[PDB]
Amino acid sequence: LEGRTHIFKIHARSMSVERDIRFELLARLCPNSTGAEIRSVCTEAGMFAIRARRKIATEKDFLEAVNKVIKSYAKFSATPRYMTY
Amino acid sequence: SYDRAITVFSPDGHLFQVEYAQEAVKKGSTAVGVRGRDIVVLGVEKKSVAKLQDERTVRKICALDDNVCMAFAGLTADARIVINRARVECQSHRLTVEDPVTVEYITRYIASLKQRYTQSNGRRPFGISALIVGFDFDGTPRLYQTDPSGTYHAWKANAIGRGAKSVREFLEKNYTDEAIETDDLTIKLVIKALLEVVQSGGKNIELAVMRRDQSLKILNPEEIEKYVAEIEKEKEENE
Amino acid sequence: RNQYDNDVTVWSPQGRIHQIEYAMEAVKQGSATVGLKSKTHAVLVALKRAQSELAAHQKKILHVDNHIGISIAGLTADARLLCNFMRQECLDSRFVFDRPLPVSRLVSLIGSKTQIPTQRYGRRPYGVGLLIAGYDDMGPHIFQTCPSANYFDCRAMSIGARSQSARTYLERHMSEFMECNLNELVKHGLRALRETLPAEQDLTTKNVSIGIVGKDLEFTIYDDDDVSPFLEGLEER
Amino acid sequence: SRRYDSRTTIFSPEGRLYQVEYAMEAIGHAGTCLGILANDGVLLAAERRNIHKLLDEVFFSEKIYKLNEDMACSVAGITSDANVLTNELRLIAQRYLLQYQEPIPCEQLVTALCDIKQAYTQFGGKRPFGVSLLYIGWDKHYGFQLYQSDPSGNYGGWKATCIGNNSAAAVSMLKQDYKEGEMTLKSALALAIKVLNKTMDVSKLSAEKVEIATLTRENGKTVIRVLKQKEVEQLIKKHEEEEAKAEREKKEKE
Amino acid sequence: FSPYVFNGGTILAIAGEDFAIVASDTRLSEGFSIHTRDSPKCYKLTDKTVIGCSGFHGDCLTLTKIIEARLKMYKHSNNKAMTTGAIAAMLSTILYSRRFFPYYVYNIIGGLDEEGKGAVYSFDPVGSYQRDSFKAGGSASAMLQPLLDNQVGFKNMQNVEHVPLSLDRAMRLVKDVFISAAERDVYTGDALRICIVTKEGIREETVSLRKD
Amino acid sequence: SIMSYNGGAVMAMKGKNCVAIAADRRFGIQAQMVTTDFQKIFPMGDRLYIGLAGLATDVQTVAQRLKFRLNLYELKEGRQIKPYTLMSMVANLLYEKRFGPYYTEPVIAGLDPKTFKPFICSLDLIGCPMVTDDFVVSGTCAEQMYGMCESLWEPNMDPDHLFETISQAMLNAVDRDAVSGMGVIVHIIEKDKITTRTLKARMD
Amino acid sequence: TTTLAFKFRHGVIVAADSRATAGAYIASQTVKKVIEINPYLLGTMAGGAADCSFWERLLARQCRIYELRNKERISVAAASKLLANMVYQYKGMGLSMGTMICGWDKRGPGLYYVDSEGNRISGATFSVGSGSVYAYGVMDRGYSYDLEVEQAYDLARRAIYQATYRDAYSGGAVNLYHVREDGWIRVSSDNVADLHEKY
Amino acid sequence: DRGVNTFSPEGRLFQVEYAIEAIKLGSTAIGIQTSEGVCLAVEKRITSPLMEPSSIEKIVEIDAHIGCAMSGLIADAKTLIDKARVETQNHWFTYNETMTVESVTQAVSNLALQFGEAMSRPFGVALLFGGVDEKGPQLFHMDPSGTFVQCDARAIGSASEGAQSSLQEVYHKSMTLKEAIKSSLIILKQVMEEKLNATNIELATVQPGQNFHMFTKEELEEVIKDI
Amino acid sequence: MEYLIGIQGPDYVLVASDRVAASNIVQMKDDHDKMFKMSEKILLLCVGEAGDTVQFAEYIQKNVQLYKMRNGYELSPTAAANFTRRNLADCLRSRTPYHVNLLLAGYDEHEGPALYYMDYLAALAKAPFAAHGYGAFLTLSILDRYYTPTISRERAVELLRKCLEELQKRFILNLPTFSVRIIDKNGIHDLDNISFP
Repeated sequence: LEGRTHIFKIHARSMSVERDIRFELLARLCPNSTGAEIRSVCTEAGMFAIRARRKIATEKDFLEAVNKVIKSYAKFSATPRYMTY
Repeated sequence: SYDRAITVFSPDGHLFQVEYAQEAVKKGSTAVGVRGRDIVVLGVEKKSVAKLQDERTVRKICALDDNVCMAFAGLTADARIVINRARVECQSHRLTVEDPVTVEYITRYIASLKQRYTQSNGRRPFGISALIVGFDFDGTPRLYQTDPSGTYHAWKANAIGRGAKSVREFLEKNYTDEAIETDDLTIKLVIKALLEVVQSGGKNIELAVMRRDQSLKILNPEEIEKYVAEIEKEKEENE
Repeated sequence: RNQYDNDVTVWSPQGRIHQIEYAMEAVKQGSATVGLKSKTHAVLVALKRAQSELAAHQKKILHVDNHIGISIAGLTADARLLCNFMRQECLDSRFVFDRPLPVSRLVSLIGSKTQIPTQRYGRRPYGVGLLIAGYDDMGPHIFQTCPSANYFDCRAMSIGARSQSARTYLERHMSEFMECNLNELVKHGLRALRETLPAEQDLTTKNVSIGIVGKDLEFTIYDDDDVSPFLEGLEER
Repeated sequence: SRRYDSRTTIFSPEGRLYQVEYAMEAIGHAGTCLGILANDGVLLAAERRNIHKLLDEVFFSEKIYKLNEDMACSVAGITSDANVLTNELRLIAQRYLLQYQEPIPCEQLVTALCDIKQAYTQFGGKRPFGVSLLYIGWDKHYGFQLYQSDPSGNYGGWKATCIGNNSAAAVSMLKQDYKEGEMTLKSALALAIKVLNKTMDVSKLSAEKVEIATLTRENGKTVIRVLKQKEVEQLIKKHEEEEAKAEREKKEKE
Repeated sequence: FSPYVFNGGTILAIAGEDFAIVASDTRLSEGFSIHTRDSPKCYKLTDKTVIGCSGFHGDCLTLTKIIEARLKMYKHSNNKAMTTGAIAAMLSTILYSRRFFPYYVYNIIGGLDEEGKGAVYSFDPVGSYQRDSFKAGGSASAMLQPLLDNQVGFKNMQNVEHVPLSLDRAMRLVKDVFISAAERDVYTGDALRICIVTKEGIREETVSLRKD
Repeated sequence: SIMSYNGGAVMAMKGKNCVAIAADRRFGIQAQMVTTDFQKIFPMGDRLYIGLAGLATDVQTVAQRLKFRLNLYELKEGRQIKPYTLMSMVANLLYEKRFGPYYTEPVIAGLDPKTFKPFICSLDLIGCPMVTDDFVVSGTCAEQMYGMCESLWEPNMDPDHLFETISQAMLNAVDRDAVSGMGVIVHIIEKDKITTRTLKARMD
Repeated sequence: TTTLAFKFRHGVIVAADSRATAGAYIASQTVKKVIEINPYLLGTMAGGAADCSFWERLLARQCRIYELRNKERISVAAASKLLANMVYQYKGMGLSMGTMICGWDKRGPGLYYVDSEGNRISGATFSVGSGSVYAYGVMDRGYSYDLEVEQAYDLARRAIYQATYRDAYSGGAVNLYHVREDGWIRVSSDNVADLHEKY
Repeated sequence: DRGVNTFSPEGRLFQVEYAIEAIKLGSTAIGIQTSEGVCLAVEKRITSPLMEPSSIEKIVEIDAHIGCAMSGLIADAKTLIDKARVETQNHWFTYNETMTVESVTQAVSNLALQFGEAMSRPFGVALLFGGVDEKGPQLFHMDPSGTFVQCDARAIGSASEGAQSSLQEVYHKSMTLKEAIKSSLIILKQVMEEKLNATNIELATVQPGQNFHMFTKEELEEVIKDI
Repeated sequence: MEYLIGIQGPDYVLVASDRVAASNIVQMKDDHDKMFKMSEKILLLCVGEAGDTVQFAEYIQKNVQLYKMRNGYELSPTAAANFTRRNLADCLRSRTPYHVNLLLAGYDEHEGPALYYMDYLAALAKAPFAAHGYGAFLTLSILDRYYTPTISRERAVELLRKCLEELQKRFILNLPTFSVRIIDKNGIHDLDNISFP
């Protein structure tokens, strides 16, 4: 959890996120995830904001990004195999 | 005596095979279910019924008892198995206790069966989701949704199948006491929810309804067409 | 390695069963316990661990009968199943023959039982090691049972994580054993546990369990404040 | 944990049952069979893959079996699995008759066999029955009925349908030129003949390459009769005459 | 072949505010043969519970051993001793387990309840029980219980104080009733063993009795 | 007696290429009568009938079991059951549960489907298949039926004569049986006809 | 043994004697013939005391399991059907049960009679035991649906008093319980000698 | 690896631990034990407004003196709850007394590794049995491994780590049940994915006295107003 | 013991049964209902050994209802009667035989009314009129004397009545209340009980 929160912070350092971040909530919401998953979550939050034509990415955008990158793409994940490997 | 662990945890704590069962569900025709004041409506997408196919033998809506009905979404064979087992259990309940089953009771039984199959040896999960709509002896509409993993919840409006997400968001919006005051209005809501995903209405739609403790009644295609026509009238009036 | 370590029925090319080795590793990862015997007594001393500091330390000393107790290290559920087996066997022996079950035979029964799920496909070794401290007509007894189903009759022994330091201490002080009072025996066990402990930590009432059996003394488990008298006399490293 | 298991009854990354669908496509490779409903009776035609010259004719049928007094079925897929399934169908029908003292309804028998099919697709490690059935029957509830059941354990009631080789083309043709509240047995036989022609274009529908079975009602009894070579030849000749007439009309118009 | 033989034996239980008396005649007959004059029928189940078993001696022995095994099992499972009420319920279930081949044994559990006062439970061979103030089982039940009703229960007496029975008075009554039982009944004699359960512990006293 | 519980009387005989099977019609339990139209001659084919007699419950149970087995047989073998094969099947069915039997005594009467040769046989409750050329009787009043059949039947005889003989024999036998009768159903099986008749009887 | 029960528009009143007799000898005068299945159900004892107690205890267990499993109380008819099924399972093996199951449910006061041979039957005035006939007589001549609470108390008490007076195997106390919507309450347990003196 | 009963080279059943991974995916339940009783507050993850919140049953009544808060997979939870209820009722029937919380927890846990090739996989549910017995209020935590331990305050679920850190920061042995509920709701609100609205949480209490009681909407609203 | 009677007509299958349940020398129920509604147009009257009647009747009832729910059909009277006979015959020579005597009345759209008799030994008998019990001995004589196939509804009701007064006059058991029903095209209709206070 701490590592995922730190990775979220690292990847959202330079973003245009809004006031309240709750990256700890994001980290607990996306467990057993990789830094690649986390960077994709941050990127998808940014793209949701861009698609909405906003200049600020919000917690709702980040939750949508988590739903897209962690849940919807859960079937393409490599961790379930490469953790055994 | 196969005795093989079919469903097991993945390294990240997921039951991938019940997840695959849920995918089998999501690739099934949409089934919408709503409950109103004194009526529970249950529509389903006919999903390309051929001119040569007897529509009686396609039964995505089945009555488990006089006060409980079940809309299906998934693999039809598992549909039949679960429906038959639920009917047997409902008759057994009528035996043991001299009361008709409760929708909650039957939903709990279906969920228990699904869990047994998800963690029994040599048995793959029931790749189906079910919408149990009915009335209890006290005369209260009830709607439950059961997933392949044995999780069952009580809802005000579901849509399970291909257009599950879109229909669920549509129902989340424009679903209110004013919209469910009357039986006709509830049927309108269900038909609009179905139309939101089924490209052509009327043909690709099958409605069943249950009034308060009277019976299950399947709306005929002419009635469905009439409802769709007046829905179109209301839409064009708005626009 | 990878193809010879999935089943207990697969022999490695080196004549080894990696699943048995892995169960033994589970026992090693289990917490530390030291059993040790004297002329007329047998003492198990277990260093309980707290999963969370709000959580009570997991108990490790279990009754098996009026003359037998076990200190468990490894999978707690398997430990409990073996404990049930020993309890049932002791009750059966006391039912058929109005006598306590000899420990030398109880351990043999455990060995046979734990070996049975080691030849068969799809079954696993009991991931738990036991220090069985008992007393019978032939004096006290300390036994060490392991998931391989091989059991040793030990003058003194230590199992669990960092148990090798306790093993060294017991090797040093076997001579002192067998000729010391019960208090000195318990002190030796506590010293072995302290040796296993890291230099930062030390024994305390919340941390230590002490099972004691011997002549004219049914197996008694001391934990919490009941352990304080044995720690009072204990000195500092 | 077996290395040889092959995991027959598992799901796939997508909820798609590989063994069941491999059985489906085995059905597709198998010989063609089709059935047509009609107000006066039901019929069932079937291509024959036993057209070898040294092959004797000892039974009354090879693709078509009788389940009880007023019900027959036709099998596509694997012959041995089909034989066991037909034996089980007969057992189910006769058990229902012993229990209720009346013939088993067609939908009930189809549901029972499909329950067995689903049991094989969900339980155990045994491969599914790579057999698709076309049932034609009569009962006092809905009269003449036609059902089609697949290896997955799914059955549907049809007015006209086809399984096996080129079944998609056959069903498309039937959809194009099948009339719902019409088409008595005469026109149903003609339609089956033309469908079999355009489904087995490779061969010009020799009377020995197909088998037709007709179920009808007479004086309260149900009669299931396999059309003789004479009648099949008459039907083929009539279709050839009609096709030649249609071609002549089209050419004359052009 | 009859699987039951009535070995004789009289047991008695007297409850109290702080004590429970369980007496039994050491005699153990075989119809007309005395066999052992020792081997009483009182068994010390726990520090606060004694059980008297009369009737067929093989069933008595097996049932007592089953009780002890179940008590040890409960102690191991629940890390706690077994109360008198729990023992009574468990033994009722045990007796009813063999409903269709009953333990031909009358049981009387005398002990201390969780509150610390006397408690007596009387069983039948099939497993029907009820808490009682006193009860006699075995061959001389009819010859003992009415006198307990007269004295301990203060029944059929008018203008009589209902003073609670003391330990000494109860022991005197048990001894007197058992002298009378040995005097009249033939299955009672040899000696009398009395187990007194009290907060301090359990005391055993043996008293001589008619040998014939 | 177990057979006397419900009575019953069924027999059969043969002539020129034609057989007859006759049975009583009554279901009464003990003395009391219940119905006078109880069926106990079941058709196991086009020209093959079985006349189970005895306890009514066993009569219907054996008829239904036999029809189940015979339908399985005829569907698995595109063919009509031969009378001898039916006799073997019924013997196997009865003997399959010696230790607790069906308390019925079948009598099979039919014509060979190919050569149309008359056939008659009877089995006991245990499955003793006896095939004769003159008679078969079963149920109560087997003794009166034997007497009448022996003292009234002429060999090598024609359909009408056979119907008259079997009718007279059954009528007199049931009339002297009492515990059976109250209507006699007679089936005459020929090469090309089945003639069923419901002759008179003392309804008492 | 004598016990009775009846519904009287305010609840189900159930009364019973207290005497377990072993042949011509009475084991105790203080038997609890009306055993409390749970706060909403009273089961009466007649015939085999051990069978009644054990099986109605098992029914109490099953009813508590049912109440936990479904967040709802078990109907009196449901409990009676459960008991009937359990006893009928061991039909003809020796059980000598006789029971009235009384309670309150959504269908008003509920009273059912069951026994070893699955005689699950509803009713309004039932009596079981050796003195059942005398209890029937007195209770029938003194019973009405529109009966006051105290009148029903007196009726049950005196009917069982007459049952003890006539039947020899049906003496002891007059244990009386009232089953109302709130549950049940033991109204009184007075001896028979004092009742005789009162009368 | 292949098989449900294979040990890892480090000493690891692979299936108990994949079950632990599954637990880390569930809602956050927090149980506290105090001298005045045991509190159980569990997040109730409502995914849509159309889901009847009252139908999410994560706090259940094992008996009148024991409740259970489940996290992980609710259907496996339900199976274990049914087993626990049956065991408690069996113990009452046999002994005419109440299961101790320790006894019922161990009876349930002895069913946790009974799988092989019966159950085919471990139960992916973590349970908090909060009850009151002879020795006062006791809270026991059980995990798919079958190892049960009684904790002064435990937090299972997705937010287990942060919830238990906060439980350390706040909890003290000499606290009242009211303040235990207060702190549990504060922690649950802090780790909540959405706003705490009194319809998306279940709260229950077992006291040395009144039976296991599930707080109604009114009491939940009062406490939530207080926070 | 108890009594059942059934009179079939051209289009109705009227039935009646006693309303007395007794143990020993005393009757403890005066309104006992011995009618089991198998379906909308099938009624079952069960008598015999205590408990066995209820168990078997309820099992048959729920199996018939399960058939209805599974198929959408409704078992015909003949099919239901044959199912009941098969079940009773299978249970006959088993460890748990049902000692139940049955009257399965019913109405079929095609076949019409149907009355069946069957004793504890599974033996069907389709009859125009039937009766079970020691009172059957007295009542069947009147039924056979006064019954005609073309008997009307009112005439059949009156025949059943006078039959019940004869049962009161002769039969010793106290049978004052009889429950009466008719299964016809419009389902099952409950008539006023034929009481003799």
